[PDB]
Amino acid sequence: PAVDTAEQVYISSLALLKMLKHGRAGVPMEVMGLMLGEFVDDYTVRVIDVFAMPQSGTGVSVEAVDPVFQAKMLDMLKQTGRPEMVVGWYHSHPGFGCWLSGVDINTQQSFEALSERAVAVVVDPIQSVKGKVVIDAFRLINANMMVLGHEPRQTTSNLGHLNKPSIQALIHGLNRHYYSITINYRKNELEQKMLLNLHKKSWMEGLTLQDYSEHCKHNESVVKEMLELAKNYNKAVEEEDKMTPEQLAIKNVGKQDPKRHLEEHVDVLMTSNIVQCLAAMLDTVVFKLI
Amino acid sequence: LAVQKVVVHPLVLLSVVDHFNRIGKVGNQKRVVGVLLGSWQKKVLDVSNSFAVPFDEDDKDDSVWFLDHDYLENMYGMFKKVNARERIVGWYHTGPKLHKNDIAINELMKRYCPNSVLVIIDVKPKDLGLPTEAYISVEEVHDDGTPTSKTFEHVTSEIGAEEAEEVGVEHLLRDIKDTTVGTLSQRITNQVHGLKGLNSKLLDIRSYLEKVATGKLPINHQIIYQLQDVFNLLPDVSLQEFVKAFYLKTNDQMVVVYLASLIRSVVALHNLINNKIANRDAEKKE
Amino acid sequence: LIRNNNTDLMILKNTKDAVRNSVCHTATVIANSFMHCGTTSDQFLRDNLEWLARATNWAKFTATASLGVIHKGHEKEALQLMATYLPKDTSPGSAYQEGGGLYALGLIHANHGGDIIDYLLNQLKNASNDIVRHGGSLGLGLAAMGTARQDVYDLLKTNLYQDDAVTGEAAGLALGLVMLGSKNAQAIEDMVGYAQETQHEKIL
Amino acid sequence: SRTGHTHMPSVVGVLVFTQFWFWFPLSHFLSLAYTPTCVIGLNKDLKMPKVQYKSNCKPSTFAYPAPL
Ligand SMILES: [Zn+2]
Repeated sequence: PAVDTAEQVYISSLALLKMLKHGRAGVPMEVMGLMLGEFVDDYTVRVIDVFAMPQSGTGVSVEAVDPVFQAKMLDMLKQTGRPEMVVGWYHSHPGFGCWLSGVDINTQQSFEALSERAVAVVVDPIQSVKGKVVIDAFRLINANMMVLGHEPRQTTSNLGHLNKPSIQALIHGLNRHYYSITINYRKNELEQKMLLNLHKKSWMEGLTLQDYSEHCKHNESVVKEMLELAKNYNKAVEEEDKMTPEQLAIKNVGKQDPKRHLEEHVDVLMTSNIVQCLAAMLDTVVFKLI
Repeated sequence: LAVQKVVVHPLVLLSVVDHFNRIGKVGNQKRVVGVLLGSWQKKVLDVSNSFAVPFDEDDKDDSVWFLDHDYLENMYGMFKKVNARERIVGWYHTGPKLHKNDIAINELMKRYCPNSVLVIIDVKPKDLGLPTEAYISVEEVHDDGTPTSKTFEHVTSEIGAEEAEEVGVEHLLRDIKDTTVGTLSQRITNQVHGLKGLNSKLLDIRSYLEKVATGKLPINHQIIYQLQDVFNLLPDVSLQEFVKAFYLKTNDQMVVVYLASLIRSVVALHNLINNKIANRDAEKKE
Repeated sequence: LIRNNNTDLMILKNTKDAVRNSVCHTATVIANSFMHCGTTSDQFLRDNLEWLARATNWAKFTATASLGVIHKGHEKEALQLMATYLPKDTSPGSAYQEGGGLYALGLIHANHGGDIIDYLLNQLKNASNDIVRHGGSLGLGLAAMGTARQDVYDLLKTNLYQDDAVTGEAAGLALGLVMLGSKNAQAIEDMVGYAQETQHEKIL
Repeated sequence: SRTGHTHMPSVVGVLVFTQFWFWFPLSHFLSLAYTPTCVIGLNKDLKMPKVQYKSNCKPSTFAYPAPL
């Protein structure tokens, strides 16, 4: 019954946000927590939720799991409609990629002793950027089976070889002491719409007009800037007339480009003035005394 | 007041949605109630986490309702162990509007946080408004001689995210969110949304006035006071001085727009020059 | 095909010597099936039995199934041929071999299971292991392509409704195969409604 | 097919073979798409006579690759 490389770990939006927030808060500690979910089948590991375990003390490493805290949290979460078993643990790697150290391997051995299909999730809150979170899921490779000449898991599909392993993970024992499970995300329409409200500006400031004194001062300042920018733009055109093609970019290093700044100022003033005029014209119709 | 703005993080929204869904899996419920944890920054609330608490109420009677405050304290301790800087700042519920017993629940919560904030989080995806509506309990001293009671004063609510929380949200909104639209289009869409929101608010006021006129609701004598001020605030855009000032301002902005467009056209001609020269050089060497 | 079987075993031997992974092992098995498809010639499998034994779990399911590709169209005798290849009962890891045998039987009589549909239906009905049911579903669908037989459809729908991922994948594929081009409202409704209810991605 | 008809077993075999991405054994379905390239001469008894057709082209144009 060898594990399949097509196995996937499905992390919910709430779970992902919880681990990202906890990992960023605990930087640079390798703060850990438990992942509640359900082993749907031999190929799916759903992660419905997670909860963070408190840190015993100082030290940038994964501490031992507190059984009392885990039991209390599980028992109390079962009281409010969260009867999901622990499907593994997550812990943070603040900036050195996603992999497992020796301490992480020893910690994951405990979960694998409890549940053979437990998953150790590593999230890098430091290297994660908007639209791309650095995350990975791991499960230990048993030394006895691999040493004798057996693959850790069977490949019955291409699904397990779509993500090229990072060299940082490979150096730290990936595909030698542990293997990576492909991570997919479960997003529903409701949660996506709820998250869409982030940075959603209020209706009041849509019709709100900027202060006209500050608007005029900004317009005058930017136009005075474009004055010098065009004065330099003429010289830039003449210089680029007589300039070799090797200096098209090297000579632009360290010296401001009048064309780029002119474009930026034009875009800024067009947007600001057009928006202000349109908002004033809309307000002259909407808020009228008659 | 003691609260100027309440910032609700996306983690709170996701936790509230998950709590509502997992409780509603039973198939018989109306709303769910939980506790909000956050920090304090000047007079701006920073609601950043939440946890569900057991809660139930009677469908008919509003005075019959049970909230597990011992559960509240125990999970407050458990969360405080994880994050000591996140303290109880109020509570939440997913009921689409307020409830008559919300004041009693806020009184219960006020023991743990004296200036508790109730953030009604509508799970249903409203098209225009924010899912959060923040309120704080105040003692309304009426001038009609009626005895002072406890009411919910509204508080401006905003959705803001931590850096990692924003990173996660953008990862989850990678496909749905369209960032190709320029800033100008974004501002014009903001103006459209403001028009829609103003229309919705005016329609709500009109519906309330319609109910009052037919006697479905009594005359509040305070909403009418506010409405008289609202109608007085409507400016006269037909005044000669205002029209002249508006024309002068529009021309002042239009000359700037003209200068920007002229510079843009010249820069575009320069780009066309460079493109044609590059094409001619490429075809000459080949 | 058998008379003009001008296959080149040198290429197969040359690439078998370069095999170092299970993925390449099953790739070589499938390739050997391809270059000997319809030729009933299992020479490469015969002289490399000890290397073929390296296949484990679903690879076995593939390897046995490769037989059906090699013996495709060998309608003269296939139940006896498969029983010659595969013993009736075996304890250690024989579910994969039995499922692969049923799938290979379906492959031999692809689109022409005139009398093998009955045997495959009986085997699928009298099956307990999920791998055996997966292989039997694949074989039954392969042997009833476009026939739209109601008994096969009912048995395959029951297997699909068992809500097992391994069984469900083959059950859905064979449900589509048996009602190939029938555009029947009942089949579409059943399959789509199940796909909107099942929680196993293999079934989907 | 040679007459222009849509060979349903070929299409089905190719489509399910493309599903080898999710399931390796499904690659065997490609055997369905395998249409033999043959010209079979027959008689009134539906038997196979020793008939030698002529290909009006160089033998190397359409021939098996030379074994290594
Ligand atoms: Zn670690």
